[PDB]
Amino acid sequence: SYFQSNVVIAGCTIASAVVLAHIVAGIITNPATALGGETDWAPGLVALAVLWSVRVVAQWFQGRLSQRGATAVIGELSRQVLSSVTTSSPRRLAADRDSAAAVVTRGLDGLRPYFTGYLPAVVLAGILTPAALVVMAAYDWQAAAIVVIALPLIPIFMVLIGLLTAERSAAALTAMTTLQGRMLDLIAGIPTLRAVGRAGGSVQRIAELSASHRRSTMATLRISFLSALVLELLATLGVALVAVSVGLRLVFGDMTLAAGLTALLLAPEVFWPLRRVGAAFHAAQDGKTAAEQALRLCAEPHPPTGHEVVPAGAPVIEVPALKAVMEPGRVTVLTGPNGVGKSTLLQAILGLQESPCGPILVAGVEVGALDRSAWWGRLAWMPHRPVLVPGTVRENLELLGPVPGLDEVCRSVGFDEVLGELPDGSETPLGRGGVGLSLGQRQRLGLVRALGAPADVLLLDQPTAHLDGALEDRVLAAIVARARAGATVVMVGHRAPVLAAADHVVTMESSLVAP
Amino acid sequence: LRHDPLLRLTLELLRPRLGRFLLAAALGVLSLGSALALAGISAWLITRAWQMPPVLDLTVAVVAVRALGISRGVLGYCQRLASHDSALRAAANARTGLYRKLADAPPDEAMRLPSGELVARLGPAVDELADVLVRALLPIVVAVVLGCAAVGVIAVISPASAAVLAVCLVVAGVVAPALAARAAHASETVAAEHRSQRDTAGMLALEHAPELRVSGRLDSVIATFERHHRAWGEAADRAAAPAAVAAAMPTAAMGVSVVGAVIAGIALAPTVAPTTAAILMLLPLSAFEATTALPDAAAQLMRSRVAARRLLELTTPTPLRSRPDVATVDLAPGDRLAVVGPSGSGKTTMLMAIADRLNGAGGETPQRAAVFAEDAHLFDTTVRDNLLVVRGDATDTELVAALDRVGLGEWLAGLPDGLSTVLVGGAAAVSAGQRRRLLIARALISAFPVVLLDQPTENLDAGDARQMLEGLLTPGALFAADRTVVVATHHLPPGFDCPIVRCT
Ligand SMILES: Nc1ncnc2c1ncn2[C@@H]1O[C@H](COP(=O)(O)OP(=O)(O)OP(=O)(O)O)[C@@H](O)[C@H]1O
Ligand SMILES: Nc1ncnc2c1ncn2[C@@H]1O[C@H](COP(=O)(O)OP(=O)(O)OP(=O)(O)O)[C@@H](O)[C@H]1O
Ligand SMILES: [Mg+2]
Ligand SMILES: [Mg+2]
Repeated sequence: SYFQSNVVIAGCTIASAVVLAHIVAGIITNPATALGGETDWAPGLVALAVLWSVRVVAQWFQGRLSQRGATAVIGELSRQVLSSVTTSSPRRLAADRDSAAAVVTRGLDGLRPYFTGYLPAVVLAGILTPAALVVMAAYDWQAAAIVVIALPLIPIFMVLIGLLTAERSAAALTAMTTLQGRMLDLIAGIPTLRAVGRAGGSVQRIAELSASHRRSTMATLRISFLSALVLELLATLGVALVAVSVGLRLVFGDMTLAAGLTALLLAPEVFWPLRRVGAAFHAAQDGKTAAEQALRLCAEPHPPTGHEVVPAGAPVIEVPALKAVMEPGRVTVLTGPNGVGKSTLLQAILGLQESPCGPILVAGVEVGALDRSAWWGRLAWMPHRPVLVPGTVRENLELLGPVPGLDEVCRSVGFDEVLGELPDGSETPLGRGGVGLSLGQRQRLGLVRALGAPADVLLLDQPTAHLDGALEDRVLAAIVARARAGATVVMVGHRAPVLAAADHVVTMESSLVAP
Repeated sequence: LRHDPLLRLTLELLRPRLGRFLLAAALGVLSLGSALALAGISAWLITRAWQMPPVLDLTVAVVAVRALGISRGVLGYCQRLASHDSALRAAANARTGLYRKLADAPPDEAMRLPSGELVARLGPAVDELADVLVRALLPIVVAVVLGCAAVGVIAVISPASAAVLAVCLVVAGVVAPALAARAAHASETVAAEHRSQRDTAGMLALEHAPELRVSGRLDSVIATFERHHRAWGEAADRAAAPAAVAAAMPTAAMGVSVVGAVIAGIALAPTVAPTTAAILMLLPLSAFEATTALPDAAAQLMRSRVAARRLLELTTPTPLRSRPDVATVDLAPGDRLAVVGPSGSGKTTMLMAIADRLNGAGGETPQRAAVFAEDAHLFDTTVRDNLLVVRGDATDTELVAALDRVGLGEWLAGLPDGLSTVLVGGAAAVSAGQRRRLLIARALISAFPVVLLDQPTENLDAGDARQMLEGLLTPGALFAADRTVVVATHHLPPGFDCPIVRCT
């Protein structure tokens, strides 16, 4: 652990200092004598080298342990932040993402100096310094009592510096999150800016953000280096004070020579660990504030959900607020103006957020009490824009799990005529968001992912978008066939072919929660 | 080397200045000055103030040591400030140059990499490049200069021994960086390739959380995040260890050389010439301090060579297939077009070809045509700033008029800050139809003589889609008189007007 390795290091340092002081004392008192047996110059060097090697080995072991522990802790914290943020309501997720992303990617990595050079430094300062003081007092108590007078100053200086840098740490963290988020957003919108011709105007704002970040970092650095210089001067003056004292007491012959060398060699050992702690504190501050932000993000209560499970088969979904009942085996079309909680109604039926209009009941039992894990296993949901990550077409078809019957679903939806026209088949690379495929082909890929799956309830948010008349008819025929196969289908189309394709139409109106 | 593409890449993006590099090297050389001068003025009770009482000598020695310490501390503070300022300037320049390179390339090339890869390459890689500037350039130039000067100086006292000393110093300062680099490179490649997979799955979980949650694939993404974090940690430890031992070996070499030098300096060295002691305390100390600094420089060399390789592979990706050629369409200043066809025919391709023909490549600053693609971006900024991405000199009255005439007057009236609402999430803060209307308002606010719209009435209302499309294709409803409007649509009414350029 920290204790054993730090004890070994402190003991080795103290013993090396004492041994060196004694040998220089022996050589001074015996300038040209003692050669040819018990030289006190040959056999002491081997002990000094052995102590140095032991100290190096202990430092290596401590570093390995610290690195492993830091990796484990950072991984656990990142997992906590990801599991907390991503499993919340979509509005809260969109609110606090691009801030959880920063602390997860570039923020929590700053905790490595905290575990690999700050905590060991603190432990070594707590161990070696009293031990060095005790050994110096045993050899020459006057020197130790004289040095203990400069000791309390350095902790007070550390307290002042920490009080004055705590806020700058958080300011730098916020600047970093803002810069990363804005850069990602600007890169995401390069095609739009190039289409409108204003592509070269975003480089300027990127430059302003980068300059701001550089200025903040330079300010902090300046403060840190000034603090390090002040600590170095403090320790050097504290050492020189006792150096003067012992030198004066040695010139007039009041003290023994070996005790003087021992005190002079053990004086810097009192103050070195404090300088190391002061240097490590500034390095660890960024990780400290990133971790504090990470726990702030993670510490948020999520609404609880019950363990109720819907019975086997296609259930019945009722929304009494709109007098809507979606029976199994029939297609129900949700229509209304642009903004009356239709996609929100779908997401409330899923259970991702609260219902815009009254309570939602699935087979009697309320949605809020349903076991979400098991409930989502009986659903197939197709949002407005299906997820299409960079990669191949085959990788995107398997993004949301496997498709049992990919060929038949592709034939029914019409995606087989898309794979055929691609020169590489289902292996063509795709860009971000589906670049490399057209909007109708992206919609058909999403429809293949959604329609072909083991599910009893189908939720589709305008499924026939970007499709011409023939493809619209084919897709609606496939949806109607799936409904005829004993499933609950809830379309959110508001066009004539979609409306005249369902056995029930709900005309959900405004003044529900938001317009 | 000069023809290395990585070298040219880091020379452009990380553009340095010779003045700061020379200043840092001079500051290091001057920091060696106190090391030279600790014993260069008060060797014994001879050199300084001839002969003096012991207490006077003690006081002089203490004050000289403290003054030298103060000077070294101030010099180190200045050198650290200069080096870190240079690193920050280089990092900012590299980030700006990377974004400019991305924005100058065709837009489909910027969409090849995921968000996690973009984060991993625009953060730590740029930091590593700035680190290579500072840490690669300073100790190395210092070691080379110090070693060459020391060998040249010692070639006079004993050239036969000068050859041996040069051989030993070169052997040490070559084998230690060689071991450091050979340990660092292979492990750091794996570490980088694991780091730019940990955050890919971990930003995928953040942007698309609800879909993965409903599909039951979020636990897998988080598991991949954890696994790649573990792999990166092991790779970093494997990088660290042998570099540590290879850097520790110079320290033992330094100790042995110092002890041997002192022992040789207690053998008739004060005789003949006392400055031989100063030379003997100057040469090994500086040379071996530089040798001890070298292994970290070699490790930084390898790390940022990997980083620069990643950056270059980000800047220039392999192109995808080319969109099919389309028939040229003649346009008139005031015409209305209704390009139609099936869902794979190439209406968007024809719109872009028409825009390219009208713009006539570069050299035509007044851009004649602009394509408003259906998947256009909604930024995470205010509504006014979202609308001003097209025309930056539009007053709020014009913005409000456009919003009211595209059907978003009631939406804007209900916004907490009106035109200053932040729209957190971009397209996630609005609804499909509202986003479509916002894009139509963007098109309306524009000042382009030719406006090419791509499926502008998608996700719109039943009672507003047909009227909006007819107004778009009416020569006086939304775009008036001298504006050409080309609309690629899927819902053209059966009974209507204006020419059709249907595809196949
Ligand atoms: N963070 C948010 N995410 C989604 N909708 C939001 C958010 N904040 C406010 N809203 C508002 O929620 C309301 C409901 O939008 P919703 O997407 O549920 O409607 P819709 O019926 O699907 O309409 P559309 O025809 O546009 O798809 C809109 O007024 C929208 O602007
Ligand atoms: N980089 C690319 N981005 C998009 N489509 C591409 C690209 N390269 C080739 N294509 C192909 O070009 C063809 C025409 O696509 P385009 O987007 O022009 O069609 P569209 O008529 O607009 O169809 P839709 O109505 O589905 O949008 C398609 O086969 C498409 O996959
Ligand atoms: Mg919607
Ligand atoms: Mg298109």
